[PDB]
Amino acid sequence: ARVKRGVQANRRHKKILKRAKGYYGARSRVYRVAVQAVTKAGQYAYRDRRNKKRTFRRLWIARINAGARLNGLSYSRFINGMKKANITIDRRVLADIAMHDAATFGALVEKAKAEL
Amino acid sequence: MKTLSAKPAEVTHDWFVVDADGKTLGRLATQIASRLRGKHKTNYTPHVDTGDFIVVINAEKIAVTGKKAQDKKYYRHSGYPGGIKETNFTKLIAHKPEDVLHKAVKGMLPKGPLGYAMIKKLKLYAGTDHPHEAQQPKELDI
Amino acid sequence: MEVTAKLRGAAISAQKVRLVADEVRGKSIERALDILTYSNKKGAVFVKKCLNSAIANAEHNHGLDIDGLKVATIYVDEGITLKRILPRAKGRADRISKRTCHITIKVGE
Amino acid sequence: GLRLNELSPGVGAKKTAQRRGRGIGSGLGKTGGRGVKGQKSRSGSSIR
Amino acid sequence: MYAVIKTGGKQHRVVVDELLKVELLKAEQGETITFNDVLMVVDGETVKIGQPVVDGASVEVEVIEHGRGEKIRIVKHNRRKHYHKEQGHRQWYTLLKIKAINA
RNA sequence: UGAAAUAGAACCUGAAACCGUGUGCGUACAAGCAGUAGGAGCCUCAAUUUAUUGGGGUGACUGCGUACCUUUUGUAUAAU
RNA sequence: GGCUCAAACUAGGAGCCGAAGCUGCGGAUUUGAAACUUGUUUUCAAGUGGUAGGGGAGCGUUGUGUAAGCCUGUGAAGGU
Ligand SMILES: [Mg+2]
Repeated sequence: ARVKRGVQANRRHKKILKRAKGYYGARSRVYRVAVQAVTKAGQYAYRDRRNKKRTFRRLWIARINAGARLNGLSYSRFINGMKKANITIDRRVLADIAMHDAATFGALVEKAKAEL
Repeated sequence: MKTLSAKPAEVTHDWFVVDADGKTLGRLATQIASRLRGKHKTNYTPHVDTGDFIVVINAEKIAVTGKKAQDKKYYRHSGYPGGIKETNFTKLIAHKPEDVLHKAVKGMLPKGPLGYAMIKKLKLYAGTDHPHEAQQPKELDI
Repeated sequence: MEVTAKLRGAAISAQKVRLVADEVRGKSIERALDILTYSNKKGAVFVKKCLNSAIANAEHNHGLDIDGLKVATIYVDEGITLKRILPRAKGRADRISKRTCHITIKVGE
Repeated sequence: GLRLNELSPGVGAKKTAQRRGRGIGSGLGKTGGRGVKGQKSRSGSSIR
Repeated sequence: MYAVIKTGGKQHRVVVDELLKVELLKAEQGETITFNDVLMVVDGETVKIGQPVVDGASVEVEVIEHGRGEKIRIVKHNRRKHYHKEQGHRQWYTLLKIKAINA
């Protein structure tokens, strides 16, 4: 019962080369190089699923700091004032309000500043 | 709901004048660098230049504390063997006075293409006058 | 429409014929024929022969006016390689590739 | 008395054999359970 | 008119008739959910900030469907350690349409 | 002629490496395993009472990020 | 970078940032425990980094039977 490897080997290599579409040079063309580039891409993507949650909180905090300093407060006093006022609005939503609704963010700063 | 970026075409860059007369070099440079990067704006996105145009006058009258006028040294290498040159704060301010504040701010900016773009907005002039009255820059104490 | 001539198997490297092809691509038939008749490159005799054949095809098999024709598309492909042995010093041998090329020319309005 | 198509040996009757050196996921790839390069990892090795 | 609501351990600023993907809910398709723990209602120039919730305010949504998201390949690799492992993932979501915001 | 001629004699099918041509986007002030997470702009299909979404191509700009195997106490290793 | 009543040091205080830790939300899985009880159902508790290595469950491929079946020129295999 002799088994030829041609058809399965072909479809196996085509899966990897398909995942390597758009890569430079040998990285999208030749299997020995494509298979390393796909594995490294998956490794980076796994690490960056974690890191993106850090990067976006970084961004929200920056925008909230700018919004609060426009209203006369720093981030570390504004967040303390929210926690003292029992306001549960998350940083994602607070940054959205600071960016797209300046009067509402002014009202939130007023509440935090009255709490201090 | 998604967190949005500032969309470069929708960003406007405002013009401000800073009088450097008698201010501390590093303490003024931190504020200028923040303004150039756009950190005071609530649409701040790290990959978009949302900063302002800072025009600085009296750049030669910037101040340093301690003995830093005579003891702060600026080095450079020319690319040739033994080609390490050193100047002073005092001599640099005599020779090319805008270099002192330019160096302070350039070190405090991001070190990449967007950093190069955002230091273009720094306009330094030794003396009381600047040529940008057509841009109507507002006075910014900072 | 576009009328084709093929010159499969010219005894020359396609890398050499490509420099000739790049200069006649897109030009009118007259300008391209001028370039080919006054080039000093061997690949130009092949490109000129294939272009002349394509013009004759467009005039005889399709009844086109060769006054409005142009080199609509041209490319050179690698042909079959003849493999030869080159002796070197110290009893060592090298392989020699005697490359050939295929020239495809399409002329059209 | 069923079909030839639907007789089964029953659970526990059959075990699949181990094949050494068929990749990482099998748990027996590369060295095939022999560990690293000593006398025991070599081909005609025994326990004398 | 917009409100800040909670679903799935996350917060959402929402407006009326908006289609929102949230973590999977144990709620039948087409049914209406009422959220009575809204954090803020801004219906113009009037801002009601809850401490922590805006009492009386409520957001009614309706469940459009429950779906699975885009497949993610999770790739783990320890170099020189004869170790590799891949895994697939599709995250469940429920899609809500915000039907009403009552301040 | 033939059902078929990119079945035309190097002739069934006709993969990949490799090498062309065409179209779209990017790219000539910027430093590194070439991806990844984001992300503007453009191009193209569809809807949609009409520049908004959805799919596809490209990827300015930002963060992070020194291949794989083997062998090792330990390798981006300038070790195999 | 730059810093001098500091952006240094000493002694205190209050805020905040900060990890794949903890919590929240959704999903999977190992073991054990309870009950329509060989996945029939729901739960609960503790778990789920991993080389050498041990244990468990499967995918595909060629061939034999099932098969004088079933599919297939109204298009098989292979290719893309
Ligand atoms: Mg053939």
